Amino acid sequence: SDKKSLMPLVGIPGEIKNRLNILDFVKNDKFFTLYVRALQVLQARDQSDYSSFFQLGGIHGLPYTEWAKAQPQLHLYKANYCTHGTVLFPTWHRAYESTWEQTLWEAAGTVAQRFTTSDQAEWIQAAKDLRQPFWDWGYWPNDPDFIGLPDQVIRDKQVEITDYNGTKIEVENPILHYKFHPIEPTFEGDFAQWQTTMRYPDVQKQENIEGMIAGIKAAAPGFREWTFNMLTKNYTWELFSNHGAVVGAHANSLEMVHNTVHFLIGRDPTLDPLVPGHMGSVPHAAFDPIFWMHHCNVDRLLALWQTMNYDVYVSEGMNREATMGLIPGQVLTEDSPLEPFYTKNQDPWQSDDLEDWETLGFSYPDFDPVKGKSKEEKSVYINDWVHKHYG
Amino acid sequence: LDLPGTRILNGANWANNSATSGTLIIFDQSTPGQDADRWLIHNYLDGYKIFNMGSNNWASVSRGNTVLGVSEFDGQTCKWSIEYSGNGEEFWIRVPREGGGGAVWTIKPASSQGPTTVFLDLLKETDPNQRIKFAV
Ligand SMILES: [Cu+2]
Ligand SMILES: [Cu+2]
Ligand SMILES: [Ho]
Ligand SMILES: [Ho]
Ligand SMILES: [Ho]
Repeated sequence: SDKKSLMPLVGIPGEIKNRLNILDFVKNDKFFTLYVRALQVLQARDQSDYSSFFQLGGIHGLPYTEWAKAQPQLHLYKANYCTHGTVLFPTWHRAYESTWEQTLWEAAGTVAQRFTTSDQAEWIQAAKDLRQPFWDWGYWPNDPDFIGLPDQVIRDKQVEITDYNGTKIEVENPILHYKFHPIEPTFEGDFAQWQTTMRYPDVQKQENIEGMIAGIKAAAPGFREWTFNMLTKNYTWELFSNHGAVVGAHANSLEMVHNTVHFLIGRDPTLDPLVPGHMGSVPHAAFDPIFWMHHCNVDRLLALWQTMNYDVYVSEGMNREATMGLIPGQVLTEDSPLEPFYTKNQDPWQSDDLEDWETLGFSYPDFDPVKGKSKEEKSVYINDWVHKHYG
Repeated sequence: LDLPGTRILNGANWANNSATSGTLIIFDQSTPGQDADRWLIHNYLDGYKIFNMGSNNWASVSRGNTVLGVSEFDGQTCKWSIEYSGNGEEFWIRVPREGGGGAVWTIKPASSQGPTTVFLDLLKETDPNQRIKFAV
């Protein structure tokens, strides 16, 4: 056998803490400063370092290299690690989101030790409570101008954070872009030519941010109704979990709604030919820092559906496309491996092990009022909440 | 809403199996009975298990270097290693052996003029008779 992975997925130790709504998160100066600082560290790391931003984003699609393996394969199937169009879409991405979260959290830990003000203890406590925030793309408070993302995520070239001696400073915004160093050699097309990640490109290959924002606001009432249908009309894992063997046939799935969200950021639908940026392209999406806010919400919506539909989990499905860790033609189940994620016991993670998200050290503020309550009570309450929040 | 399973192919030919110690897994282009060409491949311990939907037989390591369909599952002869060959979408189905090195599915006639069935020989990385494709 021998050791398999150099960076086990273990999640976050200590008390369970919430992943916050990005709108709330940015208002907390301690969480926001630590996130920006932690993100600076990750992004500045050598791109061959497996704990780097580049490598973490690298797992999802390109480059088609093994991640954090102590021993290479003899013949590597060069493909995405991510699983899409399969019963394992939700659970693989839960594991992926926690791999990121733990790496960010470890970085935030070292950062907090550098504060030298009289409130340093508060900075230290903040770092261990820190979790990855979510963009609730399905919420629309009947306000045409409402945007679910703050300027710190989508507009500001520089952001105000608190420096270690307690002083106010501006820094280049690590959330707005990732600057490659260098661009991945195996990127082709526009991606070979783009130095940073790019959102909502135009014909000239430049970012059209206001076009993107206009499109989000316009789509938002459509997304309320669609999210609600996705949460409340799916009763089985098959219809909920993935977009179908013909991509589109499961129109109401979590995956399909999630697909459209990628295109809101990554791809202007009016352009002809289409010109997607990183978020509009599966092999490149994970390099954009907003990928993690998007996926934090996909995991939240999963957590909400699971609560209403308790003990309705992964059902057997076919694997049609070979992915770096999955055999083409094999049957997929709750005991199928989720490469490249390993436990500290050097076993592969299974959907099995992460049905209970609290096992990875997080929850969502939605579940605060139902702590310690019965499955049935939790299901009722959350069903009322979903009707209030997305109805 | 039942699973289609997969075809196991070598070139244009596909793996078939019929009922009845152990029956031959025949690679050709004529399906003998309903779903005799369809296989359920599952994760099993550190490897895979390979079940024929038509015959209800498991593919197993058999007496004297052959691969046969048997009706009762045996963890010691029915667990397989499936490894990527290095080109296209072709893999090797391999006998599980500690620190690697096991024999692999090798599709060839018993003598001459057929029929073409599965044997277990040493891996030749350049041999076409050992390259497997799956299609759902
Ligand atoms: Cu993905
Ligand atoms: Cu995604
Ligand atoms: Ho606590
Ligand atoms: Ho499991
Ligand atoms: Ho299970």
